[PDB]
Amino acid sequence: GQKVHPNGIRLGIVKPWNSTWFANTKEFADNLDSDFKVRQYLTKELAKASVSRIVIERPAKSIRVTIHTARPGIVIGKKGEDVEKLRKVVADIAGVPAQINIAEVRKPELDAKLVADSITSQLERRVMFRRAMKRAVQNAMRLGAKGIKVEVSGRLGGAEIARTEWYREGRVPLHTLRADIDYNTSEAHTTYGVIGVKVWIFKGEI
Amino acid sequence: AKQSMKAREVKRVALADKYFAKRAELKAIISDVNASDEDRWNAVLKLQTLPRDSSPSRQRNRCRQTGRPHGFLRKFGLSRIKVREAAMRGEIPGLKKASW
Amino acid sequence: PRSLKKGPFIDLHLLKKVEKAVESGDKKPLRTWSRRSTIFPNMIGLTIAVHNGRQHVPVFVTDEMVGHKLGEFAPTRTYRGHA
Amino acid sequence: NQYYGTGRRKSSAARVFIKPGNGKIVINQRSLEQYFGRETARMVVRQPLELVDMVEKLDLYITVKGGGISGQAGAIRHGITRALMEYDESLRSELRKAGFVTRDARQVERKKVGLRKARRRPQFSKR
Amino acid sequence: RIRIRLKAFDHRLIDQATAEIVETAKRTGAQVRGPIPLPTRKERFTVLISPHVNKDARDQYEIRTHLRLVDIVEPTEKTVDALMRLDLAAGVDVQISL
Amino acid sequence: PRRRVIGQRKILPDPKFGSELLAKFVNILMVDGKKSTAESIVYSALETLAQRSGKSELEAFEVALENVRPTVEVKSRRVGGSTYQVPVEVRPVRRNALAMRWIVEAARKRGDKSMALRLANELSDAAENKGTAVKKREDVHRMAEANKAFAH
RNA sequence: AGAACCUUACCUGGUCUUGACAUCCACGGAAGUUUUCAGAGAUGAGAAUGUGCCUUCGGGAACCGUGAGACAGGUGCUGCAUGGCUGUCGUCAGCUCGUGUUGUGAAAUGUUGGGUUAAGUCCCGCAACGAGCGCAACCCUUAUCCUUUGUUGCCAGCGGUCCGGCCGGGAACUCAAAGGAGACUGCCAGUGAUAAACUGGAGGAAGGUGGGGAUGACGUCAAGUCAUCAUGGCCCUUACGACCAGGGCUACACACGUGCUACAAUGGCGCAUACAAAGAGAAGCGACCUCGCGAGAGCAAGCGGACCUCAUAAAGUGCGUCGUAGUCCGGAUUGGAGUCUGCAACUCGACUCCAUGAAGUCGGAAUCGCUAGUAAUCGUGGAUCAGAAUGCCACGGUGAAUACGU
Ligand SMILES: [Mg+2]
Ligand SMILES: [Mg+2]
Ligand SMILES: [Mg+2]
Ligand SMILES: [Mg+2]
Ligand SMILES: [Mg+2]
Ligand SMILES: [Mg+2]
Ligand SMILES: [Mg+2]
Ligand SMILES: [Mg+2]
Ligand SMILES: [Mg+2]
Ligand SMILES: [Mg+2]
Ligand SMILES: [Mg+2]
Ligand SMILES: [Mg+2]
Ligand SMILES: [Mg+2]
Ligand SMILES: [Mg+2]
Ligand SMILES: [Mg+2]
Ligand SMILES: [Mg+2]
Ligand SMILES: [Mg+2]
Ligand SMILES: [Mg+2]
Ligand SMILES: [Mg+2]
Ligand SMILES: [Mg+2]
Ligand SMILES: [Mg+2]
Ligand SMILES: [Mg+2]
Ligand SMILES: [Mg+2]
Ligand SMILES: [Mg+2]
Ligand SMILES: [Mg+2]
Repeated sequence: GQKVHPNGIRLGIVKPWNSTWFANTKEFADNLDSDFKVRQYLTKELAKASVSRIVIERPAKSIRVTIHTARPGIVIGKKGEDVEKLRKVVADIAGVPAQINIAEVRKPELDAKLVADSITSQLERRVMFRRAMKRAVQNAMRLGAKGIKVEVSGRLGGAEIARTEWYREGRVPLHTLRADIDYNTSEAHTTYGVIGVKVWIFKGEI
Repeated sequence: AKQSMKAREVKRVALADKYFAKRAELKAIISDVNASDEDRWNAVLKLQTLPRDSSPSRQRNRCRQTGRPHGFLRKFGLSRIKVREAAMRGEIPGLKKASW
Repeated sequence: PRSLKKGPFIDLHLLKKVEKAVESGDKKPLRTWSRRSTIFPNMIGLTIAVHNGRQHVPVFVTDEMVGHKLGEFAPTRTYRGHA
Repeated sequence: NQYYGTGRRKSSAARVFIKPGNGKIVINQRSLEQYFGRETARMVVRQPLELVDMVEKLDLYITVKGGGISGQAGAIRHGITRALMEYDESLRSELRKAGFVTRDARQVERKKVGLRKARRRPQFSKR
Repeated sequence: RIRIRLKAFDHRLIDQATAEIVETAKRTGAQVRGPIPLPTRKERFTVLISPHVNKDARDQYEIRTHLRLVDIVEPTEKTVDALMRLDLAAGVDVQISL
Repeated sequence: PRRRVIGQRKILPDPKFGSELLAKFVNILMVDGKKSTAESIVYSALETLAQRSGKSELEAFEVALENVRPTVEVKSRRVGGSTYQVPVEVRPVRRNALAMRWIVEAARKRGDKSMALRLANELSDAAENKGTAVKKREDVHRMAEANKAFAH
């Protein structure tokens, strides 16, 4: 059968939203449209910066964007010569003045998005999927994670028939609401087609 | 959808908001009860002159991302599929699964 | 249907063509694609070829036809029977 | 002094005041017979005060809101029983044994997606 | 006399905002009435979860809006000036009327 | 059911007679959830019958009730394609239920002008063994009489 | 979750070729505002006008036209090349792993046995010892009480009244929305293997999972979707790409699925009068007053809302009539006269008035849903939406019969 989104079912319990502004009906569609464009752009340039999440907030007639990254030095640039240009382009796109903050991600091997992106890159570079999946599981578990599950599906190895394979260690109780689960996905465009990757990481009870 | 449909929608919006005021004044003239039927006839003949695409009724709601013309929701500006996709990632503020 | 306070409906180009034809004698039949246009008493005695979707059907306006629309005299479906 | 009571039933809420008196019953600034044309509602209202037999020895001032007819009558029962408890405690076991004290928690079930009603299903055919 | 209305999607944030507003207003010297909770608004949506057919499979979502009212009586010229400069947290819609 | 968990539900007495059995009769006669109509109809019919008899509503209803209620019925039991018609007793509550149901169904099929008149005429007839309800009871008794060879 | 034009992907006709939609180079360049002729329109030609804005006066360029190709474009094929998403078995109680042991081996044990539960739920014994995904708990709503605040919500005790909580007033009460208590086989009795548990009783708003929702294990059906989107391979490039008008998707000897309205007296009609819940509102909802029999029209307050509008709830009740008739049941079809939305109601919209008054008297062989505030029946709101619900999604009123048993 099908499973519920691990993020969606815990938004009122343990997980917070990625957008934290208020608006009436007349502003709502425009706000989502601008947020979509901003996130797409920052994803476009900052690909080699290992950015996990982009939080967008709208205090009053302005905007504040906080990006979480594992390589803050390359994002910042030289004494801030890049944050200002990114700020100016975001201000151009959104139509309001902007301010940008950088948050460092300690232990980047415990973030599901980063692991998914790493696995995708390795698959693109022609690496055997079992090798990469086992490395991901070992790296996550050595840093104190309570559990990790990694699933890869698609036309594996260039075969004529697609299939799905997954590995798991620890506890991953998806039916427990209060539990802290980070779940995220990625796609790889190999010479034979697309390969999908999903990662679940279980951290703590409350 | 096709790029042609998106171009057509953009052009229709442009023509509509370009001719809004003139359409308003001619329609106001026609809708009046205290007037001259000759003036009403002239106004009717003039209203047909404008391009058909200037009518607001010629525009179809579509998803801001994909262009799907079915399943629209006015509150968000997206169809059902994209609403669910975005809402499951916490990108729509205050929205969550309901149960009562 | 059409509200009384608004009068009838006619197309400007069709009206122009009709007047130019009437003032200059009974000329050739007039091709037209306008089917939403009502029939005026000035049209009596004329021959108008109305589009039906694929071709132009000739209609000879008489005094009985005043009031309706042109498209009423150009069927758009072809049906002979079943079996 | 007035003895107070509150009753709830279905979607109706009622408030009741009881004092010494000669038997007057007022509901929403109207008499008992004026408010309820149905007889069952009348026996429903009068059951508690008849079980303990202080009909003409008390005066009742009641108001109601929401719901229909039987729901309002049940709310009136609940309120009058609670007020009688607040006026005398030696009667509690007597009214509990008659079921007057339990609050009826039956609500209406919501409509569910895919069904015509709360439980009725659409017509199913094998082929 | 001042009416203040606060709207928010979350109740914890708006409660903290109301607390800081009322404490700031009271430290100036004016008197306060509230906070009064107005009815919460619930907006519901129902959508299909399948790209093609399968009519009976749907999801249902809800948005809640919390709203509260605070009244300021005997305001001082310092009270209002401290009121604008409070810089309430983002995500709370504030309406002030006199 | 397989579980055997149910109990029994409480029934309210009738408005102006203080009887549960009349309330059950009203419920049996009710359609679409319109109880007031059914209770008015039954009250009118009972009043008319009491006037035309003189005893009361209560024991007149009772007397009609002993004349229609059954005492033994049949149940099917498949063996090898055909069925045994085994006779079994009826509990008193089921006796009352069957009596009332037969009475109501017989009264619904008549050609009078009003349902109250229909019910009054039928129940007065049944008070002394002339209606269709007593005929149905006699047929049930006869059918149960024939197949007593399988009554263990 | 709503085909007159548009949507539109299909048909006929008239037109385009670096192009309806992006980037690169060369050249004439404001952006726009009224205009006229020909044409079904696409388009072609023409007439006045602002021709700037930071600017090292070199201009960079929001953005218009021309010339080439590198390219753009495809709702074209393959769901049996794929990602993502969904249906179903099935909310069924199952599905595995590490180490040890047994077997030449596929494999087995654990997961079997006695009780017990809704449950691989729990207790005891056991060549097994432990662990994971499932079950249950954490989440939302309803039923009882407690504390804080009282406006636009409330009116028990007082003063006035135009009888209007209308005013002065009060924070008791309904109610609103934040935070707590509460239900745990907790206590009593009996059985039981002193265990797990089972039958009953007390208190309580609620008793043994109190009611309802969310939550769908490993997998099966080469199940559905290349037309939401994304994507390998194949295919077209003055056309399988692009623009416009008109038509079609609404046909009609027939067959089936899902519905609505009936065939009446537990009813039809007329007059008078009670009692809800939930929800929406700025290119919007629209009162009051006047005109019209009517759909509606004119003028026009209030509202971004516990305040204003939508917006008199219906079945019910009392009185009168009809008295079993294809009817004072039923409302299909058809003729005449209109209203409103919209450039435009012929094909092909909804609604109003007058006239007409079809089949239908409970439905063959067969077949469906439902265990309680349920079935049955009566009204109200919302999304889509210029206009267009008997469908879909929600909300309350009245309120049953039966379950011996497997
Ligand atoms: Mg495209
Ligand atoms: Mg439209
Ligand atoms: Mg509202
Ligand atoms: Mg069309
Ligand atoms: Mg698939
Ligand atoms: Mg061995
Ligand atoms: Mg097993
Ligand atoms: Mg085994
Ligand atoms: Mg064994
Ligand atoms: Mg066992
Ligand atoms: Mg278990
Ligand atoms: Mg569970
Ligand atoms: Mg008890
Ligand atoms: Mg008990
Ligand atoms: Mg297939
Ligand atoms: Mg498939
Ligand atoms: Mg197929
Ligand atoms: Mg296809
Ligand atoms: Mg067309
Ligand atoms: Mg169709
Ligand atoms: Mg009639
Ligand atoms: Mg008849
Ligand atoms: Mg008529
Ligand atoms: Mg059941
Ligand atoms: Mg209902």
